[PDB]
Amino acid sequence: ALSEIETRHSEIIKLENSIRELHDMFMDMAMLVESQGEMIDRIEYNVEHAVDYV
Amino acid sequence: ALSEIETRHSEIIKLENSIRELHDMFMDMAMLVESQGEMIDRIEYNVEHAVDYV
Amino acid sequence: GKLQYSLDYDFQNNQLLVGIIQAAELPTSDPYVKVFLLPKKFETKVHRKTLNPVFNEQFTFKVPYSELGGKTLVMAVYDFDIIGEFKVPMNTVDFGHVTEEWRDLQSAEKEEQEKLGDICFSLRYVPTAGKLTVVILEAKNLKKMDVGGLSDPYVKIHLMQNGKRLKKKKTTIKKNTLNPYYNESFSFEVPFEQIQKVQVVVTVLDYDKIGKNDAIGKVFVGYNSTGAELRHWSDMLANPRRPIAQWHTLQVEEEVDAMLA
Amino acid sequence: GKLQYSLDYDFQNNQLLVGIIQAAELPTSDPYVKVFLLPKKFETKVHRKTLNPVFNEQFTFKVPYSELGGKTLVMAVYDFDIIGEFKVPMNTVDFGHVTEEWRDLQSAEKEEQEKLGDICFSLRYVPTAGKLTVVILEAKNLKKMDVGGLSDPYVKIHLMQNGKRLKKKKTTIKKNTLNPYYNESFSFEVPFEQIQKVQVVVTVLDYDKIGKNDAIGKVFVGYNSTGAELRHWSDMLANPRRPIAQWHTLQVEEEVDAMLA
Amino acid sequence: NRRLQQTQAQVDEVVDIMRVNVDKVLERDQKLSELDDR
Amino acid sequence: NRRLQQTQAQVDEVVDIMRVNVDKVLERDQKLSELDDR
Amino acid sequence: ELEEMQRRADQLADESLESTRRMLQLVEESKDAGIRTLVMLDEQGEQLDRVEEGMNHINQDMKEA
Amino acid sequence: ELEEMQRRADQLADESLESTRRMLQLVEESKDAGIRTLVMLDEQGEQLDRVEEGMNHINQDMKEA
Amino acid sequence: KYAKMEAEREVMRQGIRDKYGIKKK
Amino acid sequence: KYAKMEAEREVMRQGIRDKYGIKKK
Amino acid sequence: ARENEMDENLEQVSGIIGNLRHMALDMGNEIDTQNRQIDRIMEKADSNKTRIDEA
Amino acid sequence: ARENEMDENLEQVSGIIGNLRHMALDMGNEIDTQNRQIDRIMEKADSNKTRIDEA
Ligand SMILES: [Mg+2]
Ligand SMILES: [Mg+2]
Repeated sequence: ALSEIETRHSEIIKLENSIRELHDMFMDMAMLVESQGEMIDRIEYNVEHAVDYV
Repeated sequence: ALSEIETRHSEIIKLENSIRELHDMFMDMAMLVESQGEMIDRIEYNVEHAVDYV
Repeated sequence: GKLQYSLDYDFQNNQLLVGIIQAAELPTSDPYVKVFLLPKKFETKVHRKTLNPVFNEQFTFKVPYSELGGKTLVMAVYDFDIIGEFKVPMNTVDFGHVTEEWRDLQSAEKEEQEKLGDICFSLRYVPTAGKLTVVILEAKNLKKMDVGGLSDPYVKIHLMQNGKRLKKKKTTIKKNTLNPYYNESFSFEVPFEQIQKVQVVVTVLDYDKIGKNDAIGKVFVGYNSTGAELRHWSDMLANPRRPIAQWHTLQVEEEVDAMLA
Repeated sequence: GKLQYSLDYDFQNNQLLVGIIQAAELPTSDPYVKVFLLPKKFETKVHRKTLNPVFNEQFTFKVPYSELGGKTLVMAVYDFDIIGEFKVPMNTVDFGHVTEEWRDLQSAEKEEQEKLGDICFSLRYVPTAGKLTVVILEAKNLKKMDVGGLSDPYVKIHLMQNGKRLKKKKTTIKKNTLNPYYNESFSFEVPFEQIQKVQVVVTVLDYDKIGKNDAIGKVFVGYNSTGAELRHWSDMLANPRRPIAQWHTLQVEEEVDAMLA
Repeated sequence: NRRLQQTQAQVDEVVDIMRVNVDKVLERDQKLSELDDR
Repeated sequence: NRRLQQTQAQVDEVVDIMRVNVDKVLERDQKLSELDDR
Repeated sequence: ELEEMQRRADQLADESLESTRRMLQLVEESKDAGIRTLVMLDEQGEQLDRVEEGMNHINQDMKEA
Repeated sequence: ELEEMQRRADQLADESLESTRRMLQLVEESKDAGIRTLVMLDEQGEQLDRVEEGMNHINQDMKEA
Repeated sequence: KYAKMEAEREVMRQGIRDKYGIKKK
Repeated sequence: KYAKMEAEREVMRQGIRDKYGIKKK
Repeated sequence: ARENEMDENLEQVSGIIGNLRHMALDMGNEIDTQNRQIDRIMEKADSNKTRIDEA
Repeated sequence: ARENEMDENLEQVSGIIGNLRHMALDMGNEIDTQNRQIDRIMEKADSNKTRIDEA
């Protein structure tokens, strides 16, 4: 029955690794969206000055 | 007049789908009746041996 | 309701005998009895507008004693056109003497739900844009997976063509209900050349069973659909630009999957 | 393929004009053209099932003459759903008179390889013995470092824990190939208490570049791995004593190193 | 156009008949399965 | 044991959704980078 | 872009013709299944006649003994 | 030497508990990043509304001149 | 056994009825 | 310049896709 | 022509549906008759198990 | 106990994953809507450079 608690342990660890991958997806999503928001800051500026520039 | 040939096309396709449903009814009928004929094969056997068993 | 009965096993002959003499304390009703030959059945004396019948009929059943309390008697008397209900395990009974007693259970056991539930959704198809929109509106009377659990339903929508799953959508979860309301909209890019080859598969699942057998039931509309399903698909195509809503009875997952293969 | 075009610079206004009138000697194809505004783009007349289209469209581009042949025109006409390809350097052209000519290049330039290649290896983990075995099996479609060199690939395997390189292994060299076969086995003593904290990093290098930028690409499996990499690691742990083989796409060395830091 | 509407109406009639037939043959299946598994 | 299998199945579902999301936001990144560097 | 409207009418038309070819195939397979079914019902009906006669004989022997 | 089997089961068990503590930390940081992301998408969406209105005005001025 | 295939079969039967929209009596 | 950071950025993007096993359309 | 084959196909389908109509009606009549017969057979088999159950 | 805290931790993780599931679905819907909007903005900006390029 030590095999059983070994296999259970490797399922727990598979679950932790799967969660760490999910966590990295959430962190990467947040980083990307933040960078894109600096993009949109710029774009909105440019469009304010190209709409007042007509 | 492209609307007209679009609607005609969807009537043709409704007709094909209705036919496919009819075709499936005929196939299912045939499958059922065949299975039941194996049932009747058995039943007729049993009744031959229960009538000679008296 | 109330009911006098007798129970006897004849060891010399190897046979069990139950007497169904009299019944009392009924709710009038025109009754008749039926014997439960645990895994035959007997048609007892059928009274007429009698709130307390009598039968004095005996019922013999030739089971070996090696069955040894494995089977179990059940009697469900019906008001003829199941008001009376009582059962006795074959291993609770001492046949040192024949037994006669009054049992009084006037409540039957509620039958397991056979229908899986129903789902209401709308279909809209815009040929020019090639845009198909499914709105999952509500489901009702969902069959419980296990007793004593709580059901957390959600819906998957799969767009299929040629037996290939193209696109896959899912609703939010509605916790602890058999009658979820969603009103959640899902769109699919389907060109009008392809609209006639596709199926839309709608599955209702229990989130609390995710990772094991979790499907409550499903239906599909479109190519090779039948019944009320084809009727909804044809209504959609008949009514371009317009959403059409319809109820559907959920079908057994393995049956529909065989149809989709 | 064959193609008549015109080229004009208006000195009074400071602007370059190219005419894309007719194309000939095509392979039928439903075509359309696009202008290469050397380091904008123009959507030309799109024919349909025409093995010889005509456009007579002019294309204006307001570049100063101080650009002086630095830019360079390119046109790649596509069979709409790049069959035609020709380019002209802006400094080969005398604008003493407008130019019109037939160019006939029917071969485009093959795009630089973006994927780095793939590596197949097996993983085996024996908990009781605490023994991890990596077999480098084969690599394929390795990206060439420089054109005109010859590639001599080999593989490094690093066992890492806590960002520390613990143990380091390397294969033999396979000279002059982008599709090396190895079947070379490497073993690591990793106790089962530690097996879950380690990474196995797999790098493919070119021996002919040793001592300068020599990494073709890499992957790692184990702690903090993702994607198909985690999937291979989890399969290994799921299948003790058994070797599991899997393909992996090589990733950019600087990207993975940032992940490993 | 008339041909399409006529043919659809014909198909609808036979589907209605076969639906009744399929019901009847499922009854048949029930009774025969009963007689058989003995 | 059921808890572990259920929780792994939940995580797998969200990973599948976020993988789709990460794809979509990389498209978003491409389009916005285009609109911006002007 | 109404440029490809004639082409689009032509592709829909072709889809319709192709549809009617598939209809012919479906109804010919339907007819074959229906004929097979009537032939089975004929065979099985004679078997059921034999079964009813069998039953009537089994209760013929009993009601005498 | 099955002498330390109970001890070994105990060290693996402790590793499992510790694993679930790390899981809680990962999913709480995930949730914080997801909430921040939804708040940014809300801010950026209003900015994109302003950008589309800007574009529609730039081509409003042109199509008149 | 006869009960497993007979319950399976009754599932096949309800399948057909559901598929075509057949109501029982 | 815009080309160096935009090509660098597209390398960051393919990085993410590779890391999670994302296929392009 | 283009609409020529389509319409001939439809006329042919239409004739075959008329034949499926009469096959379907026959099948229904025969299943009806046989269902009553299976009922008689079942009644007589349960009467058999009655007369043997009592003997 | 020993397996007590572990299982409570797992039940807690499980509830939080349900919340991450619905956050992920929302994020996907909003990125979808915004991607169509960025497409409209891009189409209108290229139309702008068209109308100014011709003028
Ligand atoms: Mg007959
Ligand atoms: Mg918005």
